[PDB]
Amino acid sequence: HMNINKQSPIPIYYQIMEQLKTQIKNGELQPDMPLPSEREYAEQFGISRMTVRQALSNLVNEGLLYRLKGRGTFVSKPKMEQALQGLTSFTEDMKSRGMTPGSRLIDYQLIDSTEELAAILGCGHPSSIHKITRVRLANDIPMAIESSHIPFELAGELNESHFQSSIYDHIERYNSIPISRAKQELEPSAATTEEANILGIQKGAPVLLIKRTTYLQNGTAFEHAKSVYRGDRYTFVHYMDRL
Amino acid sequence: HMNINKQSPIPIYYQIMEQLKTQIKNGELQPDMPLPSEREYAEQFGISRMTVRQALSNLVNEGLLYRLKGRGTFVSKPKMEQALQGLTSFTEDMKSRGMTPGSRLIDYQLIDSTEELAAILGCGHPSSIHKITRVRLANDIPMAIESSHIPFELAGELNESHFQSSIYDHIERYNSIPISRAKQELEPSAATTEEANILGIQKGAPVLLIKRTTYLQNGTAFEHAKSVYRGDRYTFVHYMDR
Ligand SMILES: N[C@@H]1[C@@H](O)[C@H](O)[C@@H](COP(=O)(O)O)O[C@@H]1O
Ligand SMILES: N[C@@H]1[C@@H](O)[C@H](O)[C@@H](COP(=O)(O)O)O[C@@H]1O
Repeated sequence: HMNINKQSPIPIYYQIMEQLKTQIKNGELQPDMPLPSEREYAEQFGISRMTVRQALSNLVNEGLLYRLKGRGTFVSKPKMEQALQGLTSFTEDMKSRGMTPGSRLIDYQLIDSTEELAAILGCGHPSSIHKITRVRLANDIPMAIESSHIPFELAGELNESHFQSSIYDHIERYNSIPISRAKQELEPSAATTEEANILGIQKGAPVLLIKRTTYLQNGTAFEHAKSVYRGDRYTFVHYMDRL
Repeated sequence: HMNINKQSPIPIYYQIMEQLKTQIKNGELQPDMPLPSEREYAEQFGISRMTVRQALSNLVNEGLLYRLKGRGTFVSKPKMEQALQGLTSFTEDMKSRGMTPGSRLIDYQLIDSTEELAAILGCGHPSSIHKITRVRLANDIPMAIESSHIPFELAGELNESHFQSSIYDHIERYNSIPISRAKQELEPSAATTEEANILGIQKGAPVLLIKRTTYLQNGTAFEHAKSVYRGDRYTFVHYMDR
């Protein structure tokens, strides 16, 4: 199934870890069928069982796999439940679940309003708009890519210390008005080459494409954001009623 | 670029229609850009413009393309906005959009409860559970595949006429109580070969996978459902507050 090249300078255990990772990334491994045994892998490739064991144990310690006594070794399927109706920040979302939020700046641009953005935000035109594009990390694992358009006057000058923490925190502080309401539009999608590369997932893997338009308590729109969320680590939850 | 085969029994305009359809299907030509002109198509394939015009006009009449004056012909992107917070039936969703809801039965089985299903539904074990798997149609265009699990006692015996109609309407009538509340779980997915073939979309095309547990006004769960919705024809909407 996988491919081991003994002539390569990459150690065999490392090859196994990487190829199993690539297999989980590619969907090639069912999540609750057991992995091939140490024996099966070792015989298949003509390598030591201890080499196989080294790889599998490392993967367990990285949480990508888990052992069930008497049943074998299984692919981990960690998925966070994300509530759709509570208006929150990524930073709030992560801290609530005891994980450390982070960000890496993909791109920052101050841009001229378009008439389309101006219609969405109800902001001036012509005006200047922050365009803040970040990958959002949970314990240094990329979870999403978000591109947030915010009218300049609702945020003022921004620097790397804003980008590396919570934009919503800054928005409330800077405007002295809390964040109160949003509208979101959800669409399933396949990760583009670039999205996959930044997210560490396979090209074309399932992502949820989300557009959010977010409002201050005085009813001013301060954000129009377009984001892609990793399908493989998220479950989006909401409720419904007749009203 | 398309592949026109003039030795084929299939008429050229029909090829153009089908290959354009396939191209839209496979997301191969941008929805914001205008198609190549009548002339460009004709000159590329060494065919008559009138053949091209026949194919494009047909596709306009089918609503797959549209003509913007002076700018060109464009790929239509019919989106239907689906509100996530309002508990409704497919039948209700369509009617309120002035469209005709239909269903095609994929499979019906009356099945034994499992400890897993009984936990979800709070139903009896062992008991019988309806398992109703249908294609849901909007004016004869497939929109979703749904597999609904419903405890026998909350629905009684069902036949093909129930399947072709609204299950939710039956449920409220049978139980003399309104359908009141639900929890849904959402995740994006790629359409399986089977899901794609039934939905008329490309293998691997984006779909929304949705699990619904649905409750009657008295707190009784009556449905556990697993569905896939075509990503291309839906926009799911909800609101948020603090
Ligand atoms: N999907 C939203 C984004 O639309 C928003 O821009 C972000 C701000 O998060 P933070 O305040 O941590 O910068 O929160 C969520 O993730
Ligand atoms: N997603 C829901 C399904 O979970 C539900 O089973 C169906 C019933 O629709 P109907 O009453 O038309 O049969 O409505 C929607 O489509």
